[PDB]
Amino acid sequence: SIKIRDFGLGSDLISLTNKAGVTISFTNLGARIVDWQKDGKHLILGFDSAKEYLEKDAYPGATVGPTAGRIKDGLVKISGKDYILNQNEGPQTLHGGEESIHTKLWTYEVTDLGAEVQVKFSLVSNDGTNGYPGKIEMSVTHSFDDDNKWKIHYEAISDKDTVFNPTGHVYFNLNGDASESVENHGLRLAASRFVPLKDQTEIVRGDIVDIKNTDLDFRQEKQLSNAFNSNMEQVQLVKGIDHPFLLDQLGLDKEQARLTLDDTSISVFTDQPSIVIFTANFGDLGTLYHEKKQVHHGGITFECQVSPGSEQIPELGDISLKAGEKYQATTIYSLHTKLEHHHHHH
Amino acid sequence: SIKIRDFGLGSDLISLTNKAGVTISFTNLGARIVDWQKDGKHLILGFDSAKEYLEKDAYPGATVGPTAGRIKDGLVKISGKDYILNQNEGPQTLHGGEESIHTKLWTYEVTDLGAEVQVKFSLVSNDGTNGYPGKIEMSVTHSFDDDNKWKIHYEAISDKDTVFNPTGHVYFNLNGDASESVENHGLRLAASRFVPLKDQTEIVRGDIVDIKNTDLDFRQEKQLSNAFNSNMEQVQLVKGIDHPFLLDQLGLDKEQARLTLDDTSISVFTDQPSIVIFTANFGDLGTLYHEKKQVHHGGITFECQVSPGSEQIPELGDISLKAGEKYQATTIYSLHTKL
Ligand SMILES: C[C@H]1O[C@@H](O)[C@H](O)[C@@H](O)[C@@H]1O
Ligand SMILES: C[C@H]1O[C@@H](O)[C@H](O)[C@@H](O)[C@@H]1O
Ligand code: NA
Repeated sequence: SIKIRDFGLGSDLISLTNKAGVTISFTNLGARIVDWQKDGKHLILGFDSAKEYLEKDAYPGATVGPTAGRIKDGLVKISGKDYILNQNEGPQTLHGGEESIHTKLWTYEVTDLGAEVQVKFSLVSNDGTNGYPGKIEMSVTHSFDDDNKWKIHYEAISDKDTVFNPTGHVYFNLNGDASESVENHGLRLAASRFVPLKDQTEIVRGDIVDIKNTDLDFRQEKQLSNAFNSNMEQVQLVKGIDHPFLLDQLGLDKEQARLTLDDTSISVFTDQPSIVIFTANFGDLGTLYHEKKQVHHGGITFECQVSPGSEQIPELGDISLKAGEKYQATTIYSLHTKLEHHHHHH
Repeated sequence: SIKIRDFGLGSDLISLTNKAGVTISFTNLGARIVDWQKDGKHLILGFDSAKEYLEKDAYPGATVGPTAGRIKDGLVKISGKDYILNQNEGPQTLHGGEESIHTKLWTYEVTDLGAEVQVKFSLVSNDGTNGYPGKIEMSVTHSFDDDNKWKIHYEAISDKDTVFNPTGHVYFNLNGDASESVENHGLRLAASRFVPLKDQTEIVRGDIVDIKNTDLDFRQEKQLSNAFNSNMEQVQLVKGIDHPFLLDQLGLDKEQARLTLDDTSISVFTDQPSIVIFTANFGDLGTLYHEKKQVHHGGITFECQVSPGSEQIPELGDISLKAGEKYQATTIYSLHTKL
C-alpha cells in the first residue's frame, strides 16, 4: 500500500507498506528516508515533520551531494582545471556545500510494480551551483519490496565535465530509541583498511592504514563497544568512528556489512568501493528524536560511496564525471530476522 | 476558505476563496499563480497540473528571475567585473537562464489573517547558480483578500553583490478562454515612453522613445485592437506588443494600468518603474489551455519590474543588489466588477 500526505513546508511524506507489514517512508525534501519500522519499532533515526529537519539537523536520511564528504580547501581539479567549490566548513567543502541538495524539494513520481514500489525523485543542479559545473540532471530512486529490501539507485548526466559522488545519510539505531547507544549492536564489515584523518578539521591524513587485528577490525563480528572503548589515536580524535573503510572485495553481490541487534539485522550491499561510517559522536548535544534526547553514539551510518580524500590519495579512486556520461550507483539495505544468534548484554 | 491539494510531481495547489466567492490558486512549483476565477470564469491563463507547465510552457503565472527579461550576451557587470550568466536563448540570458527559479519547487507556509490570507514561498539560490553570485535567500508572498486584491511581495538578501529584478508572469484573458483574442479588451496605461527592441533577437535597441499620440499611447483607455492593427515598425517587429513601458509617476498608490472587458476590470499597482507587456504573440503555436487551443494574442502580461536593457541604457535604472542589502518589491492586481 502507498499513502501520501503533506509533511510540512510543502514537502510530502510517502509511506509504503509491503506484504510483510514492514513500513518505510520518504520525503521529497532532500530525497530522504524518514522512517523504517518493523512491528512498531523504528530501525532508523528520523523526525516527525519537515521543519524538524530544517531546524534540528538536515542530514539524517538524506541524499547528500553532489559530492559526499569533505574536500580539502574546496579544491577540485576538473579536466586539468582547478575549481573551488562552496566552502561551508572552514575552508572545506562538506557534503556539497551550503544549502545543498539535501535541503531542496525534489520533484517525484511513484511507480507501483506490485511486489516492488519505486519512488523516483528528481532534481537539477544548475551549472555553477555551489561552484559545480553543470547543469546536472539527477535522480534518486528509493524502492522497497516484498523481500524487505530498500534500494537506492542514483543516476546523473552533466552538460559539462564535473565531479559526482553522492551518498545516503541514513542513521540506524536498532534500539528504536535515540537515547540508547548503538554500542550494543554487533557489527561485521568486510574491510581490511581505513583512511585516517589528519586532525580535528577532518580532512584525510594522506595515507591508508591496515586495521586488521585492531579495535577497528570488524571482519569478524564484534560489538560496537569495542571500537567506542578504544584509545587508538583515530578513535580518540573523533570520539567514535568517522571514517571511510575500504572494502576488500567489490560487487553488489557481496554482503559488505551487517548490523545486528538481537533478532534483527540490516545487511548492506553496494557497488561502491567504500563505506564511510559515522557513529553520531555528538557528545551531549542531545538533539531530540521523537522526544528522546539523542545520546553520544546514538546512531550509525553506512555511507556507501567513493571514499572522500581522492583529491589527496588518488589510489581511492576518481570521482570525475564526463559530459554526457551517465552516472549510476546502487546501494541496498536489507532487513532480516533471525539471521544469526546475537544475545548479549551491555 | 483554504484548500490544499496535490498538483502533480510532488507540487501542491493552494486555493483561496475569499468572502466574495472569488477563488485564486497557486502552486509551489515556481511560486506561481495557477487560476483566478469569478462566477466560474477564469480571468487568467493556467493549466490543470504541474506536468503541463513543465511540458507546455513553464512561464505562465510564474515568479521569474533572478533577473526578469533578456540580458544581452548574458553579460552583467558586478562591482566593475564582468560576469556571464547562463545563456538560454541564443547568447542571451532570458528569465534567469535555463532551469531557473520558475521550474523549482519552493517551500511555503500559509498564514490565515481572516480577511487576508498569505502564502509565503521560499527559495535559496546558491552562490554561482546559472552564473549568479549569492547565495540569495528569496521569498515571494502571494496574498488574497476580501477586497479582491491579489498582492505580490518580494523579499531578498544576498551574501554577495549580485543582480536581482524578478517579476510575476501571469497572463490575463478576461474572455476566460485562450482561443479568444484579447483584442477586444480595453487598456489604459500611465506611460508616455517605451523601450524599442533592436530586432527579432528582442534585445533593446539602445534608445528611449516617446509614444504620446501613437498607436501605443494608452494614457487614455483604448482597445487593444488598435495596437494590434498598427503599422508602427515596433508593432510589426514582434506582431503585437513585447516591450517595456516606462511609468510616468511612481508609487504604489497610483493605478498604473487598467485592463477592462465589459463589467470586469483589473487594476495594476506597483512600486516598480516599468511594466513589460507581452501579448502572447505565438502565432499558430496553439498551446492548449483547458483543452482550448491558444490563439495569437490570446493573453497579455503586466510584468512589473525595472525595465530590461539597463545593461545598455543606464537611465533605465540599476538592478544591483549589494551584499546584505534587503531587496523589496510590491505588485498588486485588483479585481473590480461593475454594478
Ligand atoms: C560522515 C559524517 O562526518 C561528520 O563529521 C559530519 O558531522 C557528519 O554530518 C557527516 O555526515
Ligand atoms: C517578454 C517576453 O518576450 C517573449 O519573446 C517571450 O517569449 C516571453 O515568454 C517573455 O516573457
Ligand atoms: Na506535495
